[PDB]
Amino acid sequence: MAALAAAAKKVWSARRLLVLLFTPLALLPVVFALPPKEGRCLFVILLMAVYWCTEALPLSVTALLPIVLFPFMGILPSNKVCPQYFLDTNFLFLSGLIMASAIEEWNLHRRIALKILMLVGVQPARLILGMMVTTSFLSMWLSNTASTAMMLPIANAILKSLFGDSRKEDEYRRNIWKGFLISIPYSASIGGTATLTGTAPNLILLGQLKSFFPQCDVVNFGSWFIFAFPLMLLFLLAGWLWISFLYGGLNAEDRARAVIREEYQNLGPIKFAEQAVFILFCMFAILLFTRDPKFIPGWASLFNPGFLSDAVTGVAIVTILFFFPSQRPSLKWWFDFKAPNTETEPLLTWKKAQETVPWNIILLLGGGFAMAKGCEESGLSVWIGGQLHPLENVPPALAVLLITVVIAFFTEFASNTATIIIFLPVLAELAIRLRVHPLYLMIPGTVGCSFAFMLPVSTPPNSIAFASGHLLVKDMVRTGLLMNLMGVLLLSLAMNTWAQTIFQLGTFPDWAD
Amino acid sequence: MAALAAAAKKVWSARRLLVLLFTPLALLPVVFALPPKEGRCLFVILLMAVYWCTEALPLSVTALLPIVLFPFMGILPSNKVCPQYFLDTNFLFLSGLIMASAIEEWNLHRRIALKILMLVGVQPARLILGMMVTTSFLSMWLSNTASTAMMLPIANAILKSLFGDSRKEDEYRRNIWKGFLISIPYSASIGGTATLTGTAPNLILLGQLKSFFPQCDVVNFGSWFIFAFPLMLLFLLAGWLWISFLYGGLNAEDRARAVIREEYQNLGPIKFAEQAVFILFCMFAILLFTRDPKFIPGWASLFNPGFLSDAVTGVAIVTILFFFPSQRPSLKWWFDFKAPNTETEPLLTWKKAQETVPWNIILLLGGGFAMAKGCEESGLSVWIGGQLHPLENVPPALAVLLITVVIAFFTEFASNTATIIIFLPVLAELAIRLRVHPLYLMIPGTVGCSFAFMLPVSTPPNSIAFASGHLLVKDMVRTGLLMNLMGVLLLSLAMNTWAQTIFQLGTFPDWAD
Ligand SMILES: CC(C)CCC[C@@H](C)[C@H]1CC[C@H]2[C@@H]3CC=C4C[C@@H](O)CC[C@]4(C)[C@H]3CC[C@]12C
Ligand SMILES: CC(C)CCC[C@@H](C)[C@H]1CC[C@H]2[C@@H]3CC=C4C[C@@H](O)CC[C@]4(C)[C@H]3CC[C@]12C
Ligand SMILES: CC(C)CCC[C@@H](C)[C@H]1CC[C@H]2[C@@H]3CC=C4C[C@@H](O)CC[C@]4(C)[C@H]3CC[C@]12C
Ligand SMILES: CC(C)CCC[C@@H](C)[C@H]1CC[C@H]2[C@@H]3CC=C4C[C@@H](O)CC[C@]4(C)[C@H]3CC[C@]12C
Ligand SMILES: CC(C)CCC[C@@H](C)[C@H]1CC[C@H]2[C@@H]3CC=C4C[C@@H](O)CC[C@]4(C)[C@H]3CC[C@]12C
Ligand SMILES: CC(C)CCC[C@@H](C)[C@H]1CC[C@H]2[C@@H]3CC=C4C[C@@H](O)CC[C@]4(C)[C@H]3CC[C@]12C
Ligand SMILES: CC(C)CCC[C@@H](C)[C@H]1CC[C@H]2[C@@H]3CC=C4C[C@@H](O)CC[C@]4(C)[C@H]3CC[C@]12C
Ligand SMILES: CC(C)CCC[C@@H](C)[C@H]1CC[C@H]2[C@@H]3CC=C4C[C@@H](O)CC[C@]4(C)[C@H]3CC[C@]12C
Ligand SMILES: COc1ncc(C)cc1CC[C@@](O)(CC(=O)O)C(=O)O
Ligand SMILES: COc1ncc(C)cc1CC[C@@](O)(CC(=O)O)C(=O)O
Ligand SMILES: CCCCCCCCCCCCCC
Ligand SMILES: CCCCCCCCCCCCCC
Ligand SMILES: CCCCCCCCCCCCCC
Ligand SMILES: CCCCCCCCCCCCCC
Ligand SMILES: CCCCCCCCCCCCCC
Ligand SMILES: CCCCCCCCCCCCCC
Ligand code: NA
Ligand code: NA
Ligand code: NA
Ligand code: NA
Repeated sequence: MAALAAAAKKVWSARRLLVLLFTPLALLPVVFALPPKEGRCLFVILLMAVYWCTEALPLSVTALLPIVLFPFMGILPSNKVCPQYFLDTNFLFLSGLIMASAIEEWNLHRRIALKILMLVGVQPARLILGMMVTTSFLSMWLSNTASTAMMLPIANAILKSLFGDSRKEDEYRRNIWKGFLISIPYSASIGGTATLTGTAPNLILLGQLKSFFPQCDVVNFGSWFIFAFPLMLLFLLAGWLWISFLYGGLNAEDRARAVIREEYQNLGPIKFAEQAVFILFCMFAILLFTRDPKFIPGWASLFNPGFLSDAVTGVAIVTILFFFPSQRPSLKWWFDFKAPNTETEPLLTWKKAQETVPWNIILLLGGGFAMAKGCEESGLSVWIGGQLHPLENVPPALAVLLITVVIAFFTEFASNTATIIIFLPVLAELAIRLRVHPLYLMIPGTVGCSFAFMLPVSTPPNSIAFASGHLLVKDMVRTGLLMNLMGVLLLSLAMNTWAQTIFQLGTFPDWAD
Repeated sequence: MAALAAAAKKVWSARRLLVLLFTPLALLPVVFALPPKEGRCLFVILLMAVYWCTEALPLSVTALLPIVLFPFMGILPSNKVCPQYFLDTNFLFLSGLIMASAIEEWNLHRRIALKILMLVGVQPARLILGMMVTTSFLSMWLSNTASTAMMLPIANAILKSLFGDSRKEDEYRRNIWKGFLISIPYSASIGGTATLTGTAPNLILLGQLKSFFPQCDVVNFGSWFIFAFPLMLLFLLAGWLWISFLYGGLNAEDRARAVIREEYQNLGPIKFAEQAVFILFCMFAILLFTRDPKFIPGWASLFNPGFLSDAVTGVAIVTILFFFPSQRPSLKWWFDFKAPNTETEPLLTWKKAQETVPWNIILLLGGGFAMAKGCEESGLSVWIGGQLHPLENVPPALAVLLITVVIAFFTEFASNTATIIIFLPVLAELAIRLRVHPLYLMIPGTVGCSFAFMLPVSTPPNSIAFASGHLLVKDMVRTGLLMNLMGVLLLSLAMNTWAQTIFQLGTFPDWAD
């Protein structure tokens, strides 16, 4: 009886090599079943999907697979596959990462977090709401992983201060702990969807759009923000109500206020570098939003059409971080010849940025873009559209609901970026077959692939929360059920009510025909 | 009298900000002097050159300037500038960097170095030759900086063992120390030119060729190796003779042998991971060399023409490093159910590669490629060719000699990569004006921009050597004079004797007309 368990453990130990060696053999019939070019492209895409989902290779390493496979299989030459890895969307990602690094270097995110935590309050519903609001707003510009990892110790300190009888009080304290520790990663995931740079799948959408529909240009930072921010707020409010009902029961207050205030003063007085970084961040956000919001003439209209983009603005703004002084300039230093002439330290050195930028995510986005280009060039998109014949009669709203449900449940087991990379071409082809706007299907998939709430493996913030030890898998699963359902319903509402006006989804575009 | 010195020191303290703020003002007349598009492109190129030479910004940050300037000035839209930063040449660079990281992680470079040091000998001429040979051969695949930083402590240990009377012996020991410490960075710089991935300027040449002459494809890993390896050997021999004459006088031996042998056994027994990395490196080099050597039909002829490249081969080979086990596989482990089921550690994790890959150099190469594309698209190349009217009567060999001398002396003050990036378009236009093969001028510039021997600021290996404290600036300068002259002469010999056969430089190519 134990022999089966021993064999299962032995197989599980070598699962990565086994998957890596047996996936090409399993996917080999795809090459023969389909026409040669389309079959080879589908083989490459399925191999990448399996490797991404099983972690047989590092995600960035798997993202490098098109570079080898497309030229070897004749799908796409190297001089075409390689430049796809640094499309301008990926520079927008890099600029967002650099500014997140600059914000985290000067500890500005913690200052903002503690200030918001003071203003929200200490009462348990109000404190849960403040935690969620802070994490969601910080996740617009920082990674969900970083936001969760920074907010969790503050929650631990506040909870220790609050609880520093018998069955009833023990149950109440356990539930409060679980609610606090589950509200942070959920809010981080929700807030990552509000901005294009908030999470990688949002930029996967833009990069794959540049290949499937090159003439589509209505999605940018401003339009995505005006679409997703109200949806993010509604989803955050629904999640807060659900968590408070589930866990929060919808001198301790003095101790919590004291500990929050003590940490905030342990930050120290506001520095010139912090103010400069904050002003640069405000300029970053404002210029990204006001470049071309699609319903106010932006400042991009003053330049050559079709030349400027979000990447140019982001790179230009983050370039200032590498030469702006971190100390207060003073003209008195020029006159005072007796002052020391030490060289000024910039706001961000390139060494710190390089050691803090996640180049693996950049390579993953590039692999997604190159895979989309290979799918478009090989004619595999046409084959997928032909194979989606039976689904052409589904109503567009029902189709949105079904694809959102499928993607939101698929992302519970795999990476959000990998999920959206795999699912986006199918969504585009289905939208083409349904005679509806491609964005009407592509945006819900991009938003719903971030609906990872059930398992620690779903998203890294869930893993960080689970590492605390106060959360069980069953608690996270039972919260994530309703979280996914509410997210899907709110996404359908958003796509059918105000995304239509923002992205002009009412009419089938000419470039989609 | 001291007021002038104080003012000079004050200006020097803020030199970076001063240069950054006053360079656009100084270069402003260029925009008005030239036609608008060409003038703006020249302004951008000159600004980047000044920023690179003065270190007003980090080199990678300066390399991001085209992203902002070309779309804002109408030279090139963002969707065209950005993909230039990940041309396939840059993937070949990345694969070379990953394999250098894998080699250094498993300490294989030190093992090879100590083995070569045993075989060469201990006598001072032989020991200098062994040091130079080891550093030059390791610099084909590792960075010159890494090769110098790894070889310098071994030289220090050997020299301490050797010298562990009065004026004569003290002078002899000082000269021997200086010769040893100056032979390492010179050999690293010389050996970096033998392979395309050995140094960044070699790949700058390929990337800028892809923009100036898209139909040129005769330069690759194999052809560059068969051209530069004999030239590297001749230059290394000349440098060894020169250093031995200048410094080397062209029980201590027992102590040096003992210390070398002791370090080699301190490496430990040969590991399975080291053998796997070495075999993968041999496959890397062989497959890069044999893909298309231009005088044997390579294995690329078995596939679709115009699809495979050096990048595909490099990425495919370095992908194996991320899943190949670092421990010995054994089928006995499958049968032995009582053995532990710990997960195997691959040869290289992505974390180690990411923290060891110099992404700044990747961004610098990309900035060079994008600047070349902007120069080609804006028509600035045609304007430069028109301005090179007076030099059309210079004999081609004399032109090669002059450009090599100019570049080899310019690189003594600035970065090699920046020097070649700035000088390559001028070389291409001059070759077009002289009715000679573009490579006949472009290759000597690429080789000579690595001829940085006079100053610690010239190349980072020189800085590492100067940090030892046994080398004076005058010694390095007086060695670098003759080093530069011999390098220029040998480069002219190579370009006029056997580069003609390798690259078919005898006839003016059709794609250059
Ligand atoms: C790798 C895992 C997770 C997914 C499953 C992969 C393998 C088993 C799947 C993927 C696509 C499949 C093929 C899809 C279509 C056909 C055509 C028809 O003749 C039926 C069998 C055949 C040939 C299938 C055989 C099994 C197949 C090759
Ligand atoms: C630079 C930011 C951070 C602070 C300064 C104020 C902001 C709001 C200013 C600075 C430049 C301004 C833009 C300048 C030019 C135009 C073009 C015009 O046809 C419509 C308004 C528009 C698009 C302006 C909108 C407001 C704007 C973006
Ligand atoms: C715009 C032109 C005309 C003038 C530019 C002046 C710049 C270069 C000057 C003005 C004020 C200066 C700063 C004043 C004080 C200090 C502190 C000291 O540790 C040196 C660096 C630092 C931080 C100086 C850096 C250079 C500085 C920013
Ligand atoms: C989250 C809560 C508040 C609401 C979620 C319910 C979703 C499924 C509801 C809310 C609004 C609804 C839409 C409102 C109006 C229309 C237009 C009609 O011609 C077709 C159905 C369609 C497109 C509805 C589809 C279903 C829909 C999106
Ligand atoms: C930045 C430093 C290191 C390099 C020198 C930059 C400035 C001073 C140089 C670069 C190119 C130069 C211009 C090149 C050509 C002309 C045309 C003619 O009317 C003579 C002056 C004028 C207009 C020059 C003025 C000075 C100039 C603008
Ligand atoms: C793989 C390497 C490291 C070790 C194995 C031996 C090497 C030398 C072998 C493996 C594959 C071989 C190539 C396979 C096919 C061809 C095409 C033929 O028209 C000319 C020879 C050529 C180009 C071979 C050259 C030698 C070669 C490169
Ligand atoms: C090719 C197919 C048929 C079989 C593949 C078998 C592979 C997955 C097996 C064969 C031998 C195995 C290795 C044997 C011994 C050890 C040591 C132990 O700490 C587990 C990992 C490790 C390093 C194993 C990893 C998995 C392994 C490499
Ligand atoms: C380094 C030492 C050994 C030699 C260096 C001297 C250089 C300058 C010499 C050596 C070989 C020479 C070349 C040999 C042959 C020719 C062909 C002739 O039609 C024009 C001159 C030309 C192209 C010579 C130019 C100068 C040259 C390159
Ligand atoms: C450890 O960090 C990551 N590792 C791998 C990947 C693919 C992505 C991340 C960052 C997480 C996320 O992208 C959200 C998500 O994709 O799940 C974010 O915005 O923080
Ligand atoms: C500290 O390392 C570097 N920093 C900056 C730059 C631009 C390049 C390097 C690497 C050095 C070199 O590229 C030789 C050279 O370009 O001088 C090599 O091959 O080691
Ligand atoms: C000509 C045959 C085409 C179908 C088989 C292709 C197999 C490619 C395997 C690539 C594996 C990459 C990860 C190890
Ligand atoms: C019909 C032309 C292409 C034939 C070969 C297709 C499969 C190539 C597989 C290469 C795998 C390389 C792994 C490193
Ligand atoms: C009283 C307000 C003091 C503000 C000090 C910090 C100012 C930072 C300015 C940064 C500007 C960046 C764009 C040029
Ligand atoms: C329309 C005017 C064109 C000429 C002037 C352009 C100035 C651009 C300055 C860019 C500076 C970038 C580094 C701070
Ligand atoms: C003729 C059309 C372009 C006019 C403006 C050219 C100069 C633009 C300079 C932008 C500098 C941005 C620095 C961040
Ligand atoms: C006696 C020789 C033992 C050799 C052990 C190491 C073998 C490494 C093989 C690596 C192969 C990589 C390509 C599949
Ligand atoms: Na985020
Ligand atoms: Na997920
Ligand atoms: Na090197
Ligand atoms: Na140099």
